[PDB]
Amino acid sequence: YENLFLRPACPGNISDTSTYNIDGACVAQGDIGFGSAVQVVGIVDGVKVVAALPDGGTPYGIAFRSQYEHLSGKILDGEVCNVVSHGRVWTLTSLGEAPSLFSKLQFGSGGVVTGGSGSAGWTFAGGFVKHEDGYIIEVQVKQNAFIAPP
Amino acid sequence: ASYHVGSFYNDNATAKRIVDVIPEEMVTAGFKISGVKDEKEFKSLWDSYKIDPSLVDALCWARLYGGAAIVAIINDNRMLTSPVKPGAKLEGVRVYDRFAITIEKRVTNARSPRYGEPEIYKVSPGDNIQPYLIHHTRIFIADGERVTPQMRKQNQGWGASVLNKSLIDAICDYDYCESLATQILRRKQQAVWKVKGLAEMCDDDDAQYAARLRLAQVDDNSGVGRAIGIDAETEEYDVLNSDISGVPEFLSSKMDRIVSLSGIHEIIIKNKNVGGVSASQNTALETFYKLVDRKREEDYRPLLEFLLPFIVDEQEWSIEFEPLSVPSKKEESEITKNNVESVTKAITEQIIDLEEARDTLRSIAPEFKLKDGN
Amino acid sequence: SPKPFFMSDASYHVGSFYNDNATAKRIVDVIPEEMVTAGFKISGVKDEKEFKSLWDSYKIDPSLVDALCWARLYGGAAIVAIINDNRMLTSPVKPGAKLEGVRVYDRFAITIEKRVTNARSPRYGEPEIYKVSPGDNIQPYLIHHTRIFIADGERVTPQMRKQNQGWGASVLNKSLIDAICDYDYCESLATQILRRKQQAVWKVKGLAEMCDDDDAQYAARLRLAQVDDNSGVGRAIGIDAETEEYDVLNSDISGVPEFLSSKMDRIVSLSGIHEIIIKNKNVGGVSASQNTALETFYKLVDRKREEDYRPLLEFLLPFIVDEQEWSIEFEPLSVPSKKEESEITKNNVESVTKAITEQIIDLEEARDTLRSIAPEFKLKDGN
Amino acid sequence: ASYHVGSFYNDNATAKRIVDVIPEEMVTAGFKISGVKDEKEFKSLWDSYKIDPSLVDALCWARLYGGAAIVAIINDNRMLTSPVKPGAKLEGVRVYDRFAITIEKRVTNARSPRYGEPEIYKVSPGDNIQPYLIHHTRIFIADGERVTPQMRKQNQGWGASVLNKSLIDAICDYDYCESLATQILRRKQQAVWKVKGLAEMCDDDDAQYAARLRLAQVDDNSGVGRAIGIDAETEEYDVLNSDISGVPEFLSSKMDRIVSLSGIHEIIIKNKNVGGVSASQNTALETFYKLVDRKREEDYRPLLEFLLPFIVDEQEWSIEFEPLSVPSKKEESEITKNNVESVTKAITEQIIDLEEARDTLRSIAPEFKLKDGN
Amino acid sequence: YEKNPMNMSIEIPEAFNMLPAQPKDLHFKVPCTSKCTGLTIYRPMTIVLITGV
Amino acid sequence: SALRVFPVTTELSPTDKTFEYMTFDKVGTAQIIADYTDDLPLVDALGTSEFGK
Repeated sequence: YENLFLRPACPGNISDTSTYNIDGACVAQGDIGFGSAVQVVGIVDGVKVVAALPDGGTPYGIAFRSQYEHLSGKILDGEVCNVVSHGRVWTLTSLGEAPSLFSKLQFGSGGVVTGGSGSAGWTFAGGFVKHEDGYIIEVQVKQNAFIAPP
Repeated sequence: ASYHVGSFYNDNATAKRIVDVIPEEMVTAGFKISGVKDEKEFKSLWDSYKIDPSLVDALCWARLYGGAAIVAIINDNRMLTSPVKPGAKLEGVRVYDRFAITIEKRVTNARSPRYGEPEIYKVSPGDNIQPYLIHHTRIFIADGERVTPQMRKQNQGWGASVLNKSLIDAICDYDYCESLATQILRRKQQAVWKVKGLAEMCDDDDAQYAARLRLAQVDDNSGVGRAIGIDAETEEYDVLNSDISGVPEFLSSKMDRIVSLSGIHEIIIKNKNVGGVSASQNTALETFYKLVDRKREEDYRPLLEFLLPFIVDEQEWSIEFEPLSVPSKKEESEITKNNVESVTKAITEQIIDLEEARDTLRSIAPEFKLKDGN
Repeated sequence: SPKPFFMSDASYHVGSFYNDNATAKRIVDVIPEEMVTAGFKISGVKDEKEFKSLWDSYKIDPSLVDALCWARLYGGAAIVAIINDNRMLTSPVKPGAKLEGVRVYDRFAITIEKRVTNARSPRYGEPEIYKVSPGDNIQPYLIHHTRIFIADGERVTPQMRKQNQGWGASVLNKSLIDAICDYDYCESLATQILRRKQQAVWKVKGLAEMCDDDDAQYAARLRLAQVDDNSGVGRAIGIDAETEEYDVLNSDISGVPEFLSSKMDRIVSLSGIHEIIIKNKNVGGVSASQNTALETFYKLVDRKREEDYRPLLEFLLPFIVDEQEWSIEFEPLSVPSKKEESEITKNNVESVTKAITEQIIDLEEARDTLRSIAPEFKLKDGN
Repeated sequence: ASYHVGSFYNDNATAKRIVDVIPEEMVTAGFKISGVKDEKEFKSLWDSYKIDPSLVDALCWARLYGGAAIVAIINDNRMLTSPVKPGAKLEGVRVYDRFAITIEKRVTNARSPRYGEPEIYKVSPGDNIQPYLIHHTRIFIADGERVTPQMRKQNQGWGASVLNKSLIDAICDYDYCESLATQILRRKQQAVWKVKGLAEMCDDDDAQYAARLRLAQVDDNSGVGRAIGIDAETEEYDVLNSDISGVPEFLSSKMDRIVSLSGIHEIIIKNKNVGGVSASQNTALETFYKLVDRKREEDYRPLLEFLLPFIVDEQEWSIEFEPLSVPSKKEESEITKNNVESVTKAITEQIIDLEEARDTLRSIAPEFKLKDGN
Repeated sequence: YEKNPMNMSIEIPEAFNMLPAQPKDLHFKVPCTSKCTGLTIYRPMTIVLITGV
Repeated sequence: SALRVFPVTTELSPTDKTFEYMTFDKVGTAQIIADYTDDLPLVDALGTSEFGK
């Protein structure tokens, strides 16, 4: 009774076949890069409008890699977008060394992981590899973990 | 590994071939019956029942799992566990695998010669229907190949699987050898690049990453029509190589061992003609023919004795097997010429009259249709 | 050398080598059913339709097959025939033609009950009562010699025969056994040599400083394996000149198929069954030599058949046929062809009546002549 | 270093074949009897006595031990020591080995040609039965091969085993060669691993156990797709290899020696078709037939003259050995056609009449059944 | 108790047999042998033993 | 009277030297549900063995 692993470790893709959720009814304002956190700025007709994470926002999900929706290499303004709201996913990071297992991550500007000492939110899942003179980490996203401030 | 032979059978197509080429061709070869009033209605009823695919599957399970059973449900106004009164009638037949049959009641009376033989069979198909009971006369049980009685009795009087561990491991290591050969081809040539102080750089940093990217890029653009530049005092670039030879012969020898252990020969197991000879593969066909015929009389015939009396009202009959030789119109054209001249070149002087000469000529199944008559 | 007082050699080893290995299965099994299914013909009987009717009514040839199988394997087998007799099963059989079944027991299930060595009777030295201990919880029952038949294997020295209570030996003698055994060893060594074709050596001064089973050594091993899997003909690897060296060593492989073919040829020689039957490979380079190979094989199987198949027939026939004097003929064990069968029927039908028309050879015997050799030409019984 | 031949016989397989192949085929070849009124009752009586297994093993032990005896018991009202009166009665025959027979009484009468030949045979079967004495006419003695008389009278006028010293050690050397070839294959490659200070490590302690376990572990995971690490400063890992060639040829030469000493050729002793020719093994077979018939005429017929007059009441008769050639239906039909056309193509004009033409046609063994009559 | 082979059993793998006589100077020796296992109870609680009767 | 009071079986080869039999067990339960449900109680099995000589 076990969960299978997934083969290619590139940024922006899913790392396991555990319970995951993909919110595919969204549109982008500005440009978004695969493997970055996004935030919900508004809702029109059951569609969520997302943008790259600013300072002071609450992350909602992580952009997901697809080879039909995004032929350019990144997500462009006015495009339908895939966002992962629950599951394990490879994220871009600016950190230098792996944090403690099952710690709480903190997101800098642009939707990159820079902290490992948060109070509550998403947690580190134990994966830490290297990409392009930069690193990739593995994050565990949960649905109601970050709550929008009143 | 893979102790449950069913997974092996449904995984590797080779074992599939070894297990299913013989019985299915055996049954599709056909047979003929004598002592009946006629045969057209025999064939009409036969393909009306059209149970030969079920027969094929029953034989295949018997050969693979070592055992199988078929139950023939007969149109009679009695409850099924009771024995069967004499008659010639049938409405359906259906096949159970080795796992679905158990012994329920046993007779040991010395008067009957059936002591020590099961009388009642407990059949448990499943499918949320209650397992039930069958009288011996209604069911027939088919086994595989013979095995020592000590093993037979611990296998509750059932045969053995044709895929023994020797054939299993012979199949297993051949694919391993093929993968190893692919690795041999992959590792034919290697390039080595040595740089003074290359170990100095820290791990997973931009310098090492750029060095690796540069190495990959220069690797991509090398070839016969392209050259590389290096630094004489610091770095060098060398190549090492090894040869490949004999690998096809190793694969051929392994496949030949497969053939020897299987017992069925090459132009049926590897499906490749030798090509060096014109008229020896035909003799290979007759060797296969004698093998399949010899295995035929031991298992296909008991099915015929079990089922045939239940369809024919006729009392005494004969079952004779059609000669398994791939025919050729031209060849049977001169065969028919030879038969027609032999049958009446000299009977014009004996008492051999029309009603027996016609029977003789149409007993050997010709292409000549003859209406019944004088 | 010390050995158990209850000597038993062909008890477990022979059964294991039979039911586990496949070449043993073939070498012990190819012969018996071929002998029994070659067919036979009877002479001195009124007709043959009822003969075949009674034969395929009794349906005892699979029992004959595995009876001969255990005879060849364990060196001995027995078959008991049950007769429609209103007497205790100890008693002999009175003259008649009746039977209700034939069933087989292995070497292990039969022993001697009492022995008669009377001078006047030629049956001295012959065990007159056989005590059989069947399986499936059936009490033993002693049998008069007339009912059962005992089938032996191959000839042995009388010194061994008396020590083995009048029973033959297994065909799987130790020479053939270990000849079979070392074949797998040679195959495994061949595969090992194939694996060991090429090796790579990586030398790093100071590698001894590495701690055992710590993060540093694990990281080194991960890196080595990782760079190993991504290497190939289209890829290059970089090393340091001062500290490490990367060399490759290789060895040649050849002659292995010939060596294995020689081992298989030795197996064939000790077996006595030739190549296109034991290995089932046509030589391929010749058109019509397999025919003479197979006729030599039928020479072998026929000369073996005359030794063991006949006694079963002479033991079973007097109980099935009421006719007083008959003879056994063995059909020529050679597969014939629609083509040549048609040709031979033509030949014999014109030979039988090309020149008899001028003599006293009449229809009432010409018909027997023509339907004696089993034709495809039927004939209703008559003048 | 001399071993008893019985153990070698019942142990080794090639010895089994060499000693057994000839007698059984020789006896199963068959014969025909001339001068007999009819042959149907002859065959009926012959297979009624059904003595051929005893004949087979009698000839076998004569071939092996250099001496065998058969005791033939007869319907007569006298003690066994008495001679045999004229008549044709038989009731049983049994077979005894070399070790159970001796000579008892001496005859030197110059009047009879029987001087120097034993008159009474002293049998000691053992098995808790008193040894007894038999007259000459009731016993036949089967001997092996010819030997020089200075050894003949030393061996009590008895033959020698067909397994002589040259045959025995030629057989023995073959197994040694096979084992040596297996060793040659095993020692193809050797890996050497040298480490400075390795001798400092002491015997049979934990450090040595750990080191050798590590060596075994690293050796188990080596191969083409895997590499090993070495410390350059202290240790070195090399591989030494050797080639193999000519071993099958050398083994074939040893088999040549075996066949040359045995005297029976390759397609009978190795039982392997040559494959390169289609129509030379037929003359190989006929050479075998010639040699086996040459040996048969020497020793199988004496059984015929020993036993046949004891069962046939006819005054005169003769033995003919059937032509030992495999008979192929097609050519048999062709030969029968030729015989039937020759026997009456040109007898229509002379005194060769039907009463003897029928004898001629049914003497040469036909398939043509014909009732006796005019 | 309840009599049924599924609750209690006694196995006799080998029946009584006599080995061939081994001869000596003027006498013989004839050995005999067999095999057994005893009583085996697969299903207890079908047997009640009343003691001290 | 042992061989006539207790049953005798012959399901054992003369070369066998130890034997073994097996025993099974199960657990489970059920509840009362509605049309749209996503949870249901489960079942399982068990096994045991004994030996001889």
